[PDB]
Amino acid sequence: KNILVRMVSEAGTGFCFNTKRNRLREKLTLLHYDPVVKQRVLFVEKKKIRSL
Amino acid sequence: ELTFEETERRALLLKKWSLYKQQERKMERDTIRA
Amino acid sequence: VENEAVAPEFTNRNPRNLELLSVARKERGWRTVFPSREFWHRLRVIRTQHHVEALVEHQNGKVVVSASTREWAIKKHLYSTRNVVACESIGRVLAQRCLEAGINFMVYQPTPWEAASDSMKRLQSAMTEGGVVLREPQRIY
Amino acid sequence: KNLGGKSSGRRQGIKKMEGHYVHAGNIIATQRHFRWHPGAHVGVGKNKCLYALEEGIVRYTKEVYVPHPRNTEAVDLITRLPKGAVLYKTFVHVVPAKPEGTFKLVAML
Amino acid sequence: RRTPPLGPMPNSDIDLSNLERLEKYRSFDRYRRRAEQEAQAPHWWRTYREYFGRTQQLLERKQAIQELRANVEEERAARLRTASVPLDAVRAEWERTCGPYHKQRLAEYYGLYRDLFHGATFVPRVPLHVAYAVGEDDLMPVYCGNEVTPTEAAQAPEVTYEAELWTLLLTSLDGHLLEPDAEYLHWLLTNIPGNRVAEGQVTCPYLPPFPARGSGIHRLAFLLFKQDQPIDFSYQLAQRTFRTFDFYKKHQETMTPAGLSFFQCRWDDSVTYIFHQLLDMREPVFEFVRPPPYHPKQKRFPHRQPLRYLDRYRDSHEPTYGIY
RNA sequence: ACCUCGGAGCAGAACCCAACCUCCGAGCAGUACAUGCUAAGACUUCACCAGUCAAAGCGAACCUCAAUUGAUCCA
RNA sequence: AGAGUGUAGCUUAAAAGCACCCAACUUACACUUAGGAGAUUCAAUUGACGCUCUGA
Ligand SMILES: [Mg+2]
Ligand SMILES: [Mg+2]
Repeated sequence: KNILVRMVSEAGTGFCFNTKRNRLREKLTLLHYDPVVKQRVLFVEKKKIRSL
Repeated sequence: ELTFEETERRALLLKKWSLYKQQERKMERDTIRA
Repeated sequence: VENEAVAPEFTNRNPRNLELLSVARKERGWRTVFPSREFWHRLRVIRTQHHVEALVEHQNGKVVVSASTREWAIKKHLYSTRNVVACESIGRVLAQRCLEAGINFMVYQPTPWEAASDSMKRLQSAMTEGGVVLREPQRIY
Repeated sequence: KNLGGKSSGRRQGIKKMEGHYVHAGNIIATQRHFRWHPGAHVGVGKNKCLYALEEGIVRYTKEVYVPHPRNTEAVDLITRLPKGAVLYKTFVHVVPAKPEGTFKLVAML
Repeated sequence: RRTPPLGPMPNSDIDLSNLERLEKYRSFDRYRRRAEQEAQAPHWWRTYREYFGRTQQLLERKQAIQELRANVEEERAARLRTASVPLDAVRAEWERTCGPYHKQRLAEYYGLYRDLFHGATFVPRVPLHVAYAVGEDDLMPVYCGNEVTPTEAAQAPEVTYEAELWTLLLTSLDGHLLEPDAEYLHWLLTNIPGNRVAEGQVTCPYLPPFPARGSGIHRLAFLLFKQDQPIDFSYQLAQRTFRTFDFYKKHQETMTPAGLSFFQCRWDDSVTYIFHQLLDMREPVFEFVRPPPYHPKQKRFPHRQPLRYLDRYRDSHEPTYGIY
């Protein structure tokens, strides 16, 4: 099973996007495009919105 | 390691073997058809 | 001024006019078939049993330029007409012919194995160093 | 014992037959499988729908089928085809009507 | 209903119960070759093309090839993939042997024949070496359709056609500013005495190319006619106008096109000077105008359409207030 | 027993067609984090709601899947 | 003695395309990549050098 997690930008911007990951995998870090910065920046998982 | 002379000799060896076995297969096929 | 009489709309009949302006259409379909038709000029390489052919062909099928190891001029200067040396030499000759023809860009559409082929790599490098870019400009809409 | 099967028809098929003037972006035909393959100036959507990439006249033709070398299933089919056999498929083309544009005298400098 | 085929259906002859016995395309390459051949072959069904479409020489060549094979260094380089080819010698031999045919192909592709001669073709048997002197040091050659700027073409070119009565004609095919079906004559040297060109009769003085700005790429052709027997020939644009088809219709019996060389030119500051000083006119500036975008007839109630629908049809973006 | 969704017959060939008719399935999973932003033109499950495809452009690199779902209000 | 006569294996190909072979990848084949050899029988459309058939 997977969970929906809010990945938050490490760029200081309050930009968040929801992704999915396995409940049994480590906390998730991605390089996602930040429109505010107009550049790919690191996003780190912050909270679990719901379990899907 | 190896040298240019032996490489050339090996290339000529492959060439002559190509010719020889080509003739071999040609004669074999000729006998087959005959 | 009589010399100033100019028609409101110009009619440039040069077939390569819009192609050089990067404005002409280039067939964008054929997504389920190979090779793609989305090009103005294509570099087509045919490796026969004995010879090597390199054509620059417009999308309409016209063979704009050709370079065959079957021509006396080229075949009288190389040992084998079916080897990597032959492919590189014919590529250089085709590059010169293309530059004198005015073709500077083309779309090469090799199969995976042809692209991996050493002879095709040498031919592409020969064209590149001769001054032909194997990547056509994007159309301007 | 038999449940389901109540789905309605997809209303798929040809939206523009041959000879129909078609503007850029118009959907020519919607299909579940590849019944009609994309021809010249005809693009395929994610769902295999054929849309006109240019403004022109739709023409249906039968053309030899040469799958992309990385299309493994089609390549295997071909590799198993007997010598001399050629596959054919129905292609949809949009013969563009208008020219890309015209050169107009803008200023007599 | 089943209407019978109007001809041999594809894959009909080969089809037979002996599929296992029949050999098969083991290679995508051979299948592609066969498919391309079939596509080229004509068909009775609607198709894409319908809508969008001596002994001494042999002996000498065999001896030369045998000599090249015998030369060990040649074989060494070939097997070491290091041998090269003399590009200049290859070019000269191409000119001598097969250059005319490829040049004819280039002319046909560029549409010179369909425009200069309304379709009638001819192999340019006689090589024609034209070069525009650049500076006092170098010179841009005009091979076939290459690009030469009007700045480079400012002064008349040097022509060296190896032969032993000729007429040379420079014609701009698509530079006409008033007539779609018309030419410009830039210089016409008639009754030239063989190789030397300075002795030709200057029927029309040299006028450098002047492709109008934003008018696209123009094509300029050097037509060389071998003249069987000498014949007499007959800055104002109306008289620089020209129809090579009619000219060759008049001079066909005594003339035969034996050399061809063309190049492509686009606008330049030299074109500006040509227009202002030599031609004494306001240079025309052309722009490529695409057809206006198509929008369906506006509906009173654009159901499900985005708010941009009204913007698609409004002409002025600035606010308007009607009676107020 | 069933109630929603999809595929195949009935419904042979544009589309659409009932049944407490015949059979299969779904209520996900996987990969990616540009599965980013915009925008012509179109399709549309016979209404609407909803659902689809998409040129060009900006910004970049150089999605698979038939179904795989649920409005408003309100939290 | 008479007839058909005649491009490397095949070509209503005109010095070409298919064929064919080893090397590497395959158990192997196949594919692919690298390479290899190759002919218009001899003299002026004609005659005579080689093959097949009809006889002794
Ligand atoms: Mg059904
Ligand atoms: Mg509807």
